[PDB]
Amino acid sequence: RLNTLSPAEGSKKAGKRLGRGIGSGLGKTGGRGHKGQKSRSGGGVRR
Amino acid sequence: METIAKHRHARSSAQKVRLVADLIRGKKVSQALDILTYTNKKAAVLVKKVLESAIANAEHNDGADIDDLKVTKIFVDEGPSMKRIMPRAKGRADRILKRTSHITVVVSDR
Amino acid sequence: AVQQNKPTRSKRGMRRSHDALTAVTSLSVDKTSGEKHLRHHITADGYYRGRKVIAK
Amino acid sequence: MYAVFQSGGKQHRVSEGQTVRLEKLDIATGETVEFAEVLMIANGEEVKIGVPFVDGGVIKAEVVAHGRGEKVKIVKFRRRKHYRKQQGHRQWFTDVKITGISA
Amino acid sequence: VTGSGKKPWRQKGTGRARSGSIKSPIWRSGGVTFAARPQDHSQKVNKKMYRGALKSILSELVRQDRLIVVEKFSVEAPKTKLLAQKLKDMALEDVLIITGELDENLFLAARNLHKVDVRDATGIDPVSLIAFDKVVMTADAVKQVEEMLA
Amino acid sequence: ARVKRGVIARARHKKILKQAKGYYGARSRVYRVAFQAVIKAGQYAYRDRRQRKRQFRQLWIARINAAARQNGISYSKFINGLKKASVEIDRKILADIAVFDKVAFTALVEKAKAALA
Amino acid sequence: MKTFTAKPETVKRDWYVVDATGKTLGRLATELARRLRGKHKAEYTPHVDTGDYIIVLNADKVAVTGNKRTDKVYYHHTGHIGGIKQATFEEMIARRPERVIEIAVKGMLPKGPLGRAMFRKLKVYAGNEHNHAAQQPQVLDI
RNA sequence: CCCGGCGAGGGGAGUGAAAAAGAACCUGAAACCGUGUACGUACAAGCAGUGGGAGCACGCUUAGGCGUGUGACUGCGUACC
RNA sequence: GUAACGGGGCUAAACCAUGCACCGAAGCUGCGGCAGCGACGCUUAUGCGUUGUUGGGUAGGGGAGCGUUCUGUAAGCCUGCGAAGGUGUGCUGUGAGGCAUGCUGGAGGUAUCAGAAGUGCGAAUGCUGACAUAAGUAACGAUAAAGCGGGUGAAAAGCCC
Ligand SMILES: [Mg+2]
Ligand SMILES: [Mg+2]
Ligand SMILES: [Mg+2]
Ligand SMILES: [Mg+2]
Ligand SMILES: [Mg+2]
Ligand SMILES: [Mg+2]
Ligand SMILES: [Mg+2]
Ligand SMILES: [Mg+2]
Ligand SMILES: [Mg+2]
Ligand SMILES: [Mg+2]
Ligand SMILES: [Mg+2]
Ligand SMILES: [Mg+2]
Ligand SMILES: [Mg+2]
Ligand SMILES: [Mg+2]
Ligand SMILES: [Mg+2]
Ligand SMILES: [Mg+2]
Ligand SMILES: [Mg+2]
Ligand SMILES: [Mg+2]
Ligand SMILES: [Mg+2]
Repeated sequence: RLNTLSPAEGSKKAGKRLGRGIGSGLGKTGGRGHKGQKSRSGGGVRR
Repeated sequence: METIAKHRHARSSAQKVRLVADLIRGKKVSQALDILTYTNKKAAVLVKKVLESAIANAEHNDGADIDDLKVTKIFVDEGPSMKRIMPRAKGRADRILKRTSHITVVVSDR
Repeated sequence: AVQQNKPTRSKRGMRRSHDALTAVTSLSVDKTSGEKHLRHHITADGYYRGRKVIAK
Repeated sequence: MYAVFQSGGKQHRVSEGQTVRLEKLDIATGETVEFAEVLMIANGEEVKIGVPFVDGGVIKAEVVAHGRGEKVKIVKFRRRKHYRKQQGHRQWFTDVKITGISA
Repeated sequence: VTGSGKKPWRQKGTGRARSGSIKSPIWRSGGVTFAARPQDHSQKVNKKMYRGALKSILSELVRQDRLIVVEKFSVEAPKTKLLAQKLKDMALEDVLIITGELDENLFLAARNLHKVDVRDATGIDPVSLIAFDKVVMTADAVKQVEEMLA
Repeated sequence: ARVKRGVIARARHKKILKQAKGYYGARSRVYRVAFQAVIKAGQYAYRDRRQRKRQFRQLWIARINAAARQNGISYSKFINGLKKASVEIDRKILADIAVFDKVAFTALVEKAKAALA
Repeated sequence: MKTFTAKPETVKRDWYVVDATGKTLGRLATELARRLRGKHKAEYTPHVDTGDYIIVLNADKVAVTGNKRTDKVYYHHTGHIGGIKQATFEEMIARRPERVIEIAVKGMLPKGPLGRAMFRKLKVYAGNEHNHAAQQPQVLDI
């Protein structure tokens, strides 16, 4: 009986794993767009 | 009485053995020794020593009867390739794959 | 003189069709004893067409 | 000796004693189905219909089979767009003994 | 990673790859992009959330009658056979056994046994009541826990 | 926690290489080439299930037109005869009786001409 | 159930006779092409060719007239540097009249080997008489 | 013990639960390279497929073009990132 | 090189006018099944029985799952009457996948419900190792030169005399 209950509905979200597969929809560049300063890690812009 | 007899780590490319090996498949053991004697390869004298050993294993262990005997199955496979360094021009290096062979001769009356 | 693609095992094998050897079939015998030898060649013992040649 | 009928859209050429594939119905395994709809009946001579679904034509045939259709690999794939998906399909079917095909 | 930042070969004039550093995980030995360090996984666990969890657990046990209370639970001599036979008479196997005073004789006993354990007022964590089959909770210890949780 | 991997890598490859049995050369053995051909086979398998209904519905007309010109009537007049004569919708496959039985199809053509008459 | 597919084992075949003397060019070859495929029969499929054997009588006497007597092309290339050649219709009748109907039906015959398998069954015979009395062929018009 | 060059290497005998654990040794995949059987193929053209599909060889149900393997021929069809 | 109907080929099988058929797509309608979002009815720890309508899709957003490794449950369960792994077959879900079992393997693997990610490869002139290909093809390294007899040896153009 140490493991019997489940968590509440919606409490424990799965979250974006990302960078895994074409079928997922989060593959290839992975939510960062084609080229640009948004992609290529280390860039971005200050506040 | 299958009496399989083989050789391992023979010094050959494995392609040149098949030129000799494909001719002897189906023929008699009496005729097979006569072909390998006068046919000239380095693998011919190697397969001759395996073929004479294959007949010799049938004589001692099994019930002999070398008057009528055919070779049913014969085949050769590639062995562990000895890797060396061959000096080529302009500082380039060749892998120089020295191949070995596994000669196998299954000789049986039935 | 550089290949743009890799040839197949079929293309390799069909090239090796004509590299296959032929059988002997010219093995003859001496008139005195057996002695299996090639046509127009001396035996291991030295007998050629019945006549003794190279007694060494 | 043959006839034709409409079961669930897909009509068939059926003779007596022959088993043929039809679409799934909600009728039970033990229960018998009765087809009033026929486009032609043939015994000695051919006898086609004048108007849609003649009155005298009738086929009594029970429905006894358990199974689903063979799986088919549906692959939607577009070249160089970074898209792919795979889907399966069963398609339920039923068989018929064909005790009918009677005048 | 043990190694140097020497360039394996020249940048251009060859069909080989760029080769920036051997320490990159794309190459042979030496890698690890995202290195994990030793870290404190101890969560906050709020005081009202912790007490509220214990009040829930203790309510569930008394509903399913897993808790059985007894007056003056104590072993005479520090011996395993005495307690093992005592729990066999009561028809019990897995028991928590919490006591307020924390007697030394009962502490030595049941240390060998994995199923039977012994604890004090400050112990009795939320996992053990759900894990173990039964629980004692003596009437001396009930007054201490009731005042603690309030 | 490291994932040792190995078990799922080859197991996924055995799915493609099993379904790739039959292909010429590297397509049945080499995975990188097999992975293309099985997806491409799925494209054609998807498309040919549409073209099956095209192929047969066109191919059924050949023998109906064949049997029609034997009796002395065009295909256009034959199908129109069944349509105009008291509704009577009928499939093209159910005239396969014409191939087995010649006199059975003669009655269909006889009343088809009576529709236009 | 599935549809009835024809077989190479069970085929009609036999022979027909067609006279090109009082028939127009092209229009005849069109009617010969469809009968050679077996479109008027239980052929019913591309991969099985049940079509009947057909012949021609007096291929040189085929009617064409108009401007096609002088201005028809018959273009063919050998493969070589300057092997392009042209032969008007009157020259094709002057030597070997069989090529008139052959290339006229070969265009109507489909794609590769199975279309050429129909061309194997064709027998033009530009001469006056022939002898198919071994097989006993049937006469017909159109 | 036998072949072989008092070798290399292998076959028997024997050890051992296992020699299919023989020291190049537990488990021994894939790429890669052969032997054997079945089928196709030397008049046939192109991302080498799929849909249709005769015939032949292995298995059925006692026939019911049903399973497995091969695919003559044939509609459409110019890899992936 | 026919090369300015797709080709054959046509005096209608062209063009213009009129009319009746047929062909023709993954459109529509017919039949069955799955899924998202509204209603009407049996009825509410809401699923079915209906009805209406939607369901191409990159960038990208949102929602719902499978599997891999390790810990808890688990000193339980399964297992030398045969685990993991490997190689076949049958069956099963919409899919990622799961269950059973032959053979090989001969000692561990782990339900359910949660938790923690180095969690899934087909590419980066990727990396390491193995194995191809070209192919038994180039080459076999100063064009000063070998030939023959007699030895030893299983075997001698190359060793020795
Ligand atoms: Mg990019
Ligand atoms: Mg951008
Ligand atoms: Mg140097
Ligand atoms: Mg390169
Ligand atoms: Mg390191
Ligand atoms: Mg505190
Ligand atoms: Mg359609
Ligand atoms: Mg081993
Ligand atoms: Mg041929
Ligand atoms: Mg085609
Ligand atoms: Mg739609
Ligand atoms: Mg969609
Ligand atoms: Mg493990
Ligand atoms: Mg990728
Ligand atoms: Mg590499
Ligand atoms: Mg050479
Ligand atoms: Mg060359
Ligand atoms: Mg050379
Ligand atoms: Mg030299």
